[PDB]
This record gives sequence, C-alpha cells and structure tokens, in this order.
Amino acid sequence: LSRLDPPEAEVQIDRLITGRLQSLQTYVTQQLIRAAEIRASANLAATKM
Amino acid sequence: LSRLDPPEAEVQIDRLITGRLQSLQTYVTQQLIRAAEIRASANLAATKM
Amino acid sequence: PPAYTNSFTRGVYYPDKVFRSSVLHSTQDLFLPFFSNVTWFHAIHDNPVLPFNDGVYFASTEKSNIIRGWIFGTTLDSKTQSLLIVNNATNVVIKVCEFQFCNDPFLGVYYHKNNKSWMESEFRVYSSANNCTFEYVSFKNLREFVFKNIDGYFKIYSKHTPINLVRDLPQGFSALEPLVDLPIGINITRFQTLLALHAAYYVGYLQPRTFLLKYNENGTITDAVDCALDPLSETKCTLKSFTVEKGIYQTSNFRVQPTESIVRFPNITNLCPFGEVFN
Amino acid sequence: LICAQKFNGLTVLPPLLTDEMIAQYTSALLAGTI
Amino acid sequence: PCSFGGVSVITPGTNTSNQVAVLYQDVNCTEVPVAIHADQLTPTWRVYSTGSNVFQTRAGCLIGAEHVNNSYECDIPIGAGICASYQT
Amino acid sequence: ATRFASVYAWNRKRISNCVADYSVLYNSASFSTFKCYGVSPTKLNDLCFTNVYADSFVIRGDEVRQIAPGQTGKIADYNYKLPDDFTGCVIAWNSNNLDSKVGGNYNYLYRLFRKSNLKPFERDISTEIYQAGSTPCNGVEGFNCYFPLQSYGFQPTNGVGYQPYRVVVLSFELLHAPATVCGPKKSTNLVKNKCVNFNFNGLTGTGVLTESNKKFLPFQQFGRDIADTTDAVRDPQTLEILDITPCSFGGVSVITPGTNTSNQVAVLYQDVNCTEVPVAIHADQLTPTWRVYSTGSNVFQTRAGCLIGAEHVNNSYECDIPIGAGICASYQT
Amino acid sequence: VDCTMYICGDSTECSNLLLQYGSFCTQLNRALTGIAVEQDKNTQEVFAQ
Amino acid sequence: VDCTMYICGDSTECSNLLLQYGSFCTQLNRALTGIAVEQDKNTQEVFAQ
Amino acid sequence: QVQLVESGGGLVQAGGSLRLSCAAAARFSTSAMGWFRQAPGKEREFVAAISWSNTNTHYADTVKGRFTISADTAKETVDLQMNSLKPEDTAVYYCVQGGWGIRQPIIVDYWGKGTQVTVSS
Ligand SMILES: *[C@@H]1O[C@H](CO)[C@@H](O[C@@H]2O[C@H](CO)[C@@H](O)[C@H](O)[C@H]2NC(C)=O)[C@H](O)[C@H]1NC(C)=O
Ligand SMILES: *[C@@H]1O[C@H](CO)[C@@H](O[C@@H]2O[C@H](CO)[C@@H](O)[C@H](O)[C@H]2NC(C)=O)[C@H](O)[C@H]1NC(C)=O
Ligand SMILES: *[C@@H]1O[C@H](CO)[C@@H](O)[C@H](O)[C@H]1NC(C)=O
Ligand SMILES: *[C@@H]1O[C@H](CO)[C@@H](O)[C@H](O)[C@H]1NC(C)=O
Ligand SMILES: *[C@@H]1O[C@H](CO)[C@@H](O)[C@H](O)[C@H]1NC(C)=O
Ligand SMILES: *[C@@H]1O[C@H](CO)[C@@H](O)[C@H](O)[C@H]1NC(C)=O
Ligand SMILES: *[C@@H]1O[C@H](CO)[C@@H](O)[C@H](O)[C@H]1NC(C)=O
Ligand SMILES: *[C@@H]1O[C@H](CO)[C@@H](O)[C@H](O)[C@H]1NC(C)=O
Ligand SMILES: *[C@@H]1O[C@H](CO)[C@@H](O)[C@H](O)[C@H]1NC(C)=O
Ligand SMILES: *[C@@H]1O[C@H](CO)[C@@H](O)[C@H](O)[C@H]1NC(C)=O
Ligand SMILES: *[C@@H]1O[C@H](CO)[C@@H](O)[C@H](O)[C@H]1NC(C)=O
Repeated sequence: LSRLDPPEAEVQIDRLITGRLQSLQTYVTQQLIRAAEIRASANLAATKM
Repeated sequence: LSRLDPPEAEVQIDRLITGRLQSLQTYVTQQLIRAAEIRASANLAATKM
Repeated sequence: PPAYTNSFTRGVYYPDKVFRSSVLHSTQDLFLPFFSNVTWFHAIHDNPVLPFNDGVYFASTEKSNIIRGWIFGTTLDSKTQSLLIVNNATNVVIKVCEFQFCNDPFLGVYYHKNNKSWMESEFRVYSSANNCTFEYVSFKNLREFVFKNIDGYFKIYSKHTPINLVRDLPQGFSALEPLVDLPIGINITRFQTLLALHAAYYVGYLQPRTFLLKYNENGTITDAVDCALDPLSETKCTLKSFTVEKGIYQTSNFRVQPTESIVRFPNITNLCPFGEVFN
Repeated sequence: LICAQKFNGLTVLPPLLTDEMIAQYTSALLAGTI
Repeated sequence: PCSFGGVSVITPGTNTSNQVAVLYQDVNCTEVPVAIHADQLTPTWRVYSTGSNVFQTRAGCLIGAEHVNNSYECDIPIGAGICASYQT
Repeated sequence: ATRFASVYAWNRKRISNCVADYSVLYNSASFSTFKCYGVSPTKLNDLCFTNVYADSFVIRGDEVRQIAPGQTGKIADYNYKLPDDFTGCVIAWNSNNLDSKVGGNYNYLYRLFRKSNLKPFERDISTEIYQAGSTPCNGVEGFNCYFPLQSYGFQPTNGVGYQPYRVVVLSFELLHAPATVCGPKKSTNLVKNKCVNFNFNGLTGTGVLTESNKKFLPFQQFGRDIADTTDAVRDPQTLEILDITPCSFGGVSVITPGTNTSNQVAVLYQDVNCTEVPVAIHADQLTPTWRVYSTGSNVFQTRAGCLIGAEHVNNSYECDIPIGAGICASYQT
Repeated sequence: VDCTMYICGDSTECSNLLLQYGSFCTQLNRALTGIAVEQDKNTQEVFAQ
Repeated sequence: VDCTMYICGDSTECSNLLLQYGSFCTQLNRALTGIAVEQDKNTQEVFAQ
Repeated sequence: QVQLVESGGGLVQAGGSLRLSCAAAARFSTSAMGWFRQAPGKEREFVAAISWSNTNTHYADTVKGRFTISADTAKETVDLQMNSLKPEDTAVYYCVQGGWGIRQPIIVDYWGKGTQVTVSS
C-alpha cells in the first residue's frame, strides 16, 4: 500500500487475496475430509464401546 | 514463451499456472473423496471377511 | 424436374493427417449431414450452375469417364482468375488462367474416329493466355470428391471405389482420403462440371456438424456417427461409444430466447406547460 | 486406458501385494475354513 | 424462468433395438416443439419433438413412449414413480 | 536461354512450387554480383516466401546505383522507376564472352522522350506510329520528326564495369496467406534410444525415438493416442515411423532402518531401468556418497524400479520395509 | 502426479513462477501419497487377516 | 445446476470465454448426476428390501 | 521518403569521444547498416559499415581501430562510438540501411536525413 499507488495496489492486494483465499479453501476442504474420517472413527469407537 | 516478450509471457504463464493448479486441486479433491468412499467399502469388506 | 435422392452415410473424410488406432474421435468440422438430399440427373427424350457455398461434395457413377474436369469461380467475367481442373490420360491439369467462353460450352466426343475429330492441335477454344498465375507439370466404379476452401487453402479429398452392382447405390461406408491441399487463396462461390450429350452425378453441400469417427488398427475410418442426426446419435456422441446400454442418458439442455425485445414506459406523460408559452 | 497412463508426470505406483499373494491369502483362508 | 430444462434419451440396449424416446425436464408437452427445435434432421428430430405417444409426467414431457395402465417392475427409471421398458 | 529479350522488354517469369538452392551457388560464387537489399543470403533462413518474379535482362553495372528509389536526379526519372518498398535480390554476372565480339553490337534500343511516367502494371501495345501534333512533317524528316527509339552502342574501349552484365532481379512476394515455401534447413542425423528434443516438420517435442511396427497411411504424417498426445511421427527424410516416450521422469526413495541401528541407506528409482540411473542428472554431485549409490555392484531390477544398496536373497521373510510388487527391504542379516 | 511437471513442462521460468506461489505441490504430493498408503492399508486389512 | 447457465446468463461472450477454460462444467454436472443417482440408490436399498 | 531519426552529432571538443545514433522503423538485424561522412572539398567516402550479424566491421584503413559500431534490435537502432576525435570529423554524417555485398563494401538502399558534426579544439 505505501510503495505502490492505489490503482496498482488494487490488483496487487486482489492477487494476494485470491491466493490466500485459495489456500484457506484448500485447508478447509482438507479439514472437512479429516473431520469426516474422524467422525467415522468415532462412530466405530462408540459402537465398540 | 518464445513467441512473446517477457512482459506478456509472465501474465500468460501466470494464467496457465492458475488454471492448471485449479484443475489439479479439483482432481485431488475428487480423488480424496473417492479414496474415503473406497476406505469405507474396504472397512465393510474387512468386517465381512 | 430435379429428383432428390438420399445421401445415406457418405461424404466422410479424414479431418487431418493425424493417425489414430482403435479410438473414437469427436471432431467439429464441415461434413455432409447423414441421410441428406442430392440431385439425381437423368437424360431421356435446364442445365443450371450449382452454387459452391462453403464446401461441395461431388459423386459420379460412370463407366466411360464422361466427366473429366471441374471449374470453380465467383464471377467468370475475365476479371478474376478462374480455377480449372482436368483429369485425362492419367494426367491432372490445374489452371488459374482467364479465357473467353463460348455461348454454350460443352465437351465433345466421337466414337470410332481415326483422327479423333482433330482438335488435338488447333484447340480453337480461346485466344491466348494473359493472366496465368499457376502451373502443374507432370455403373462399374464410383468416384467421390470433397472440395472445401477454408482459410485461403483449397482442400480436395477423393475416393474411387469399384462396385459390382447396377440396381441401386451401395449402402456402405468409405472414407475419402485426401488428395491435395493447395494454397490457392481464392474464395469460391460457384462451380460447374463437364458433360457430353448430343449424365448421372450427384452434388451435395457440407455443414459445420460434429462427427464421431471410428478408427481401427490400420488407422482407416470404418464407421461414423452424426451427433445431430437423431437423439440416438447424440447419445452415442455423449457416451463416445457406438454401443449404448439400457438406461437413461442426459444429452443437452434446451433454452427459449426472447423474440427481439420489449420496452415499457409511461404513455402520454406530464406535458410541459407550453400552452401558456406558445398560445 | 490402462497401459497409456505414462505421458506427462502421471505414474502408477505398483501394487504392494501382487495378485499372486492375494490369491495365496484367499486360498489359505479357504483351506482354513474348510 | 422461460422454459429451461434438460433433454434425456431413454433407450434399451442397442442390440435389442434402435428405437429411443426423449424426455424434457419439467416442461409441459406444448412448448417442446418451439424449444429451438424444428431446425434439425426432419425425419428423426422433428418427429421426436412432437407427434403422438406424448405423455406428461411429474418429471416433465416424455415423447416416444405409450402410457400403460398396467404396472410392471421398473426397468429404466424415468422418475416420479414412472419407469420405461421396451417389452410389451 | 539461347535468346534474351531487349533491355526495355526485360523478360518476366514466375517461379513457384520450388525453393532457390542458393547453397550450391554460395561456395561457387560464379556470378559477380549478389546484391540483396534488406536481407543477406545467410539470414534468409529466418524468413519464408511463397513465389518469385524473375526479371531477366542485360544492363550496364554502373547504372545499378543510379536506378534506386529516392534518387535525387533528373536522369533517374526517365530511365526506370521501382517501388520504395522493394525486397528483391539482383543477381548480375558479366557475359562479355558471348554478348560481345569484334565490331560491337547495335541491338540496344532505348527511349529518350516519353509521353509521361510509366504507370505500374500498365501495358501499351499498338502498331500505330505516334507523330507530334505541334509541328508534324508528314512528307520529310524535319523538325519534331524522329524515330521513337534511339540506338545505344558499347565499344571495346569501355571498361569491365561498363561492359554489359546479364542481370536477373528475383522479387519474392508475400501474401496474406500463410507462407508455404521456405528455404532448406540443415537436418541433423537420426538418433534413437536416447532422450532428444525432436523438431519434425515444425512439430516440437521431447522424448526417445525408437523403431515402430505401427502401419501408417500414405497421407498420414503424425500420430496420437487416447489422450490426444503425440505418440508416433513419420520422418519426412525417409519412410518410417518413430515412437515417442517420456524421457525418464520418476522418483527417488530412500530406504533405511532407524538411525539408531545404522546409517546405511539404499536408493530406489521408480520404474526406470538401472542403465539410465547414472545418466539421470548425476555425476555432478558428491563423489564419496551419492555416486556410490548411482552405480555399484549390488543393483536389483524390481517391478517398482531400480534398487541400489540392497542384495537380493533367496530366503523370504516377513515384510519389514515395504518397497512394492511383493518386494520388501530389511536390515537384519 | 508430479506437480511441477504437470503445471510446468521442463520450463525454468514456469518452475520459478510456480515456486513463488507456495507449497501447493508439496501438499498435493503428500495427499496423493497418503491416498496410496490408504489403499495399501485397505488391501492389507482386507486380505492379511 | 446448469454450469453454463449459472456462470453465463444467456450471454454468447461469456459462454465463448468459458469454453476456453475446459471441461469444468461437464465434471460438475457429472458429479451432481452421480450424487442424485447415489441418493436414489440409498433410498432404494434402505426401503426396497 | 523514409523517416529516420538521428541523435548526437552537434559540436564536440577535440580529443574526446563522440556518440551517434540512427533509428529507423525497419528492422536493423535483417539489414546491414553504414555510416558515411561528407565534408567540403571531398566527395562521398566510406567511413563505417556493419553487416546483419554485427560481426563484419568495415572501416577506412586511415581511421580504422577507433570507431565502434553496435546494433540494438530491441531498440531497432544503430549506435556509433568515436574515440580520439580529430578535426577531420567535422562533416555531415548519413546513416544508410541496406544489405551486404561482396562486390561493393556496402550496398545502400535507404538514406538518412543526416547529422552535422563539428569539432572544436
Ligand atoms: C493479371 O494478373 C495480375 C497479377 O497476377 C493481376 O494483378 C494482381 O493480381 C492478383 C492476383 O493474385 C491480385 O491479388 C491483385 O489485386 C492484382 N493487382 C491489381 C493492382 O489489380 C491483374 O489484375 C490480372 N489482370 C486481369 C485482367 O485479370
Ligand atoms: C492392420 O494391422 C494389423 C496389425 O497392426 C496387420 O496385421 C499384420 O499383418 C502382417 C502381414 O502383412 C503381419 O506380419 C503382422 O504380424 C500383423 N500384425 C500383428 C500384430 O501380428 C494387418 O495386416 C493390417 N491390415 C488389415 C488388418 O487389413
Ligand atoms: C429430400 O427430398 C425428399 C423428396 O421427396 C424429401 O422427402 C426429404 O424429406 C428430403 N430430405 C430432407 C432431409 O428434408
Ligand atoms: C486425318 O488428318 C490428316 C492430317 O492432314 C489427314 O491427312 C487425313 O486425311 C485425316 N483423316 C481423315 C480425315 O479421315
Ligand atoms: C474474396 O476475397 C477477396 C480478396 O480479399 C475480397 O476482396 C472479397 O471481398 C472476398 N469475397 C467476399 C464475398 O467477401
Ligand atoms: C398509451 O399507449 C398504450 C400502448 O402501450 C395504450 O394502451 C394506452 O391506451 C395509451 N394511452 C392512452 C391514454 O390511450
Ligand atoms: C392554444 O393553447 C393550447 C394550450 O392550452 C395549445 O395546445 C394550442 O395549440 C394553442 N392554439 C394555437 C392556435 O396555437
Ligand atoms: C447384445 O446383442 C446380442 C446379440 O444379439 C444379444 O444376444 C444380447 O442379448 C444383447 N445384449 C443385451 C443386454 O440385450
Ligand atoms: C387407463 O389409462 C387411460 C389413459 O390412457 C385413462 O384414460 C383411463 O381412465 C385408465 N383406466 C381407468 C380404469 O381409469
Ligand atoms: C533407538 O536408539 C536406542 C539407543 O539409544 C535403541 O535402544 C533403540 O532400539 C533405537 N530404536 C530402534 C527402533 O531401534
Ligand atoms: C537363489 O538361489 C540360487 C541357487 O543358489 C542362486 O544362484 C541365486 O543367486 C539366488 N538368488 C539371488 C537373487 O541371488
């Protein structure tokens, strides 16, 4: 923001936001898959108990 | 890369990389879901065995 | 009148020189629609020129090579080069020159002539060459041809097949292997053939259809499917398989668009107080 | 679509248990059960 | 929304027969002929887009199949409790 | 050609369906002038032309500089004119041996006064004799009554430069259509069974070329697979088919027990024959350690790939470290 | 799937540009390896009983 | 969900631009159809016993 | 008529260094370049010539070894650097574009507007 003008900064922070959002989405998808696996394991453990 | 100057080659390569990375991420997510389904099926098969 | 006959599943040509084996390839290119209409010609007891359009499919079934050349052009007014093709004595001649044409041009032939009716040297057809820009120095059989001028390239594909049949046309499949791809660079809109009389050739036109071509081990097309022919063909194209198992398959979607437009605004409206001004 | 899976970075890691080993395991299970 | 839906092809194995039927999703059997039709191969598409053997099920409009009062085991699941079969 | 046209009637011909083989005449350099404008014989490789117009005639070399666009002078405005955008090469050679003899030649006719400038692509053929309408004679060879053409003669006293030169101007045309004729390009020998960057008729790829039993068709040139990727190529030089394969790409795995037990390790290269292991970007790394595993006495070819640092043993034990394809590595014994 | 090869084909510039994006390739490779190990474990559990 | 319609609303230019992206729409439609078929199979197996 | 841009020249001190630049809308890599000088009392005389590849350098033997000519394809220009300036450099310099010829030292096809160079001691 300080080094670049508002126009160039718009695109720069837009690219940064896109990258960070993609990373966060990938992390959330991985967390959801792991949570589903953990739910299956917990159901198995509950049945065993 | 050869037929275009670096100023345009950079943006074109960025676009291609973004597209290919999105495709690979979608493929990996689909593979993870299919692997979870296959793990459930294999657990059922092991229980049957 | 000009009778129309079913084209069956003919007019298939290799889209490119690429070689494929035992794979079904979906290609979007100009092709002759399956079961189209072609003009049958008869002469018992009205000789227009068929427009070239984008691509032209020609078919001939003769046993005495009556048809031997083609002419392609747009105006034939001696202002633009006219393409001419001749096939005689196993020799192919290609010309782009400009020459005058008689009132009723037509090829002439004679039977059992020692001198062959002369004409071998005089050739009193035109005056001379002025605008030559190209040169080329070297019911028993059915000949199929496909000519298309795309992006400044004139592509001619052909296929000659000997058939032992006189009743009707054969209900078989035969791809048209390419013959030539010349860089003519001219745009054609009309074409004509040559005939001797005092006469059975079919003509068709291509459309930008999407086809599914089947390849074999030897890399030669055996069967083809036109996706737009019928719902079964579209299902085959979607599944990319000539065999469709029992079930329900989704092909595409249908949409209805507005005719032109519609705009609504208040009518009459609050007129400005121009009465006290003008009157 | 089996043997063509090697063109552009794709690789098919070999199965750890060969079909012979799985067949042997199944035969052992059958013999034990019988 | 104007008409938008989807087109499905119901057909048995190609070994049995080449006859097919069309199913347009959630549309009455009156707008099918005008849904950008009548511009395809006349002998096949223009006859499958209209004519007799027209049925209106909850799934949509089914063309090329004959409604039967009798009920049998489901063969091809059209939906909404309706199934298509080739045998008679 | 036995007969040559007049200087004012330079013979024009069209050349197409072929490429000028300047290589043969390059080393020989038989002709004394190869004046190319805006291009050089060596640099013509990076350029393609479709057709050529050859204007052959005989002129005087001293005038070559005079007859150029933009020249400031009255003389150059009445001899000949050319377009400013000219991309033609003038090949000129002396021909005094055959075009000159004892007594000279009087076969050269030129024009001094013309009606106006010569319009490009304009032809005027007529047998009528043009007579000036200002002071016509009509019965005598008087004022304003002279032959339209004037004879020009060259004598032996003229120097070599002034002697006649046979000159052919080859102008290459460029059209909106894509180029179809290009000068020959040097082709490297054919190599097989090794990674190479192959450029076949403009198709560029990387892989190993090997003999193939596939049967192509006369019109067919390239090959493809289910995934529309290049798989076979028909070499234009000779009639045969060459396959294409991914070079070596794989992966490297390190098999080792716990560091507490021992520091000995083994390397596993995925799905690659051991012959290509050392050549796989090695020999530029630590000699004492890495190159030991690059090639050694103990090498095993497993379905997984190539294993270095382990000895295959008859005895079969329970799997300890899973390698694959039924093969496992253990440090014991 | 080799992430570097798929996104970029023996291109140093493309390789560097992909490197600038982050550790997406490592995550994808780890996920694929985990899926393969999961299939291995499924087979072992089903048959090695 | 019609991928072409949702991304592009009766727009020729948007459809032309999407056609360059690839087979994302076909993959999404196939996934949705598979989900629907899985729901139907679940109902059939749970009830039609 | 071809629009060519000339930069440099002017008045320079004797014994120093001089920079000249000639730019044309046409490519310089594919066309050889040349620099010629004309002064009162003398006709056109060869000064410098560079071929397409920038490897063949030709200069008059009396002044050879002091002029360096370079061609920038990215800028599509030709630059000339002169060292050990002498009064003889006071002239008008033309930059010419054309091709290489075995017969003549350089083939001239397109001329330049020209730049006046003067040397003051
Ligand atoms: C005679 O031929 C010449 C050249 O072949 C014609 O002039 C050009 O012809 C080409 C054909 O490839 C056209 O593309 C150009 O546009 C023509 N140039 C001009 C200025 O017209 C010429 O027109 C021909 N003459 C006749 C009577 O056909
Ligand atoms: C189509 O291809 C097959 C195989 O690609 C050809 O069969 C080959 O025939 C030759 C005899 O000329 C044998 O030497 C080869 O061994 C055969 N191939 C194999 C794999 O054994 C066949 O001739 C080709 N043409 C057809 C089938 O019409
Ligand atoms: C071709 O003409 C015949 C004339 O009887 C007609 O029946 C047929 O429908 C036409 N073909 C098409 C595709 O319309
Ligand atoms: C064929 O032409 C030759 C050439 O003059 C002539 O002599 C001969 O009589 C002709 N034969 C005929 C007319 O039967
Ligand atoms: C055919 O090509 C010529 C060449 O440019 C062009 O002038 C002409 O308009 C084209 N024909 C049509 C119908 O546009
Ligand atoms: C104004 O035009 C509309 C047509 O859109 C018409 O229905 C309406 O009657 C008009 N207004 C009056 C006052 O008639
Ligand atoms: C009189 O005034 C009215 C406005 O109330 C106007 O519409 C009309 O045109 C006027 N008459 C004349 C003759 O101008
Ligand atoms: C496939 O065709 C064969 C040959 O007629 C037939 O016996 C078989 O029943 C067909 N398959 C099905 C599913 O009907
Ligand atoms: C049988 O189906 C028809 C529809 O084709 C219907 O009209 C009729 O009422 C049905 N039969 C009975 C007994 O309802
Ligand atoms: C790790 O090292 C200790 C010695 O400090 C050893 O006792 C132990 O066995 C080692 N771990 C394994 C798995 O061998
Ligand atoms: C297996 O035993 C034979 C017989 O002693 C021996 O020759 C062979 O080398 C053994 N296997 C290996 C991998 O060494």
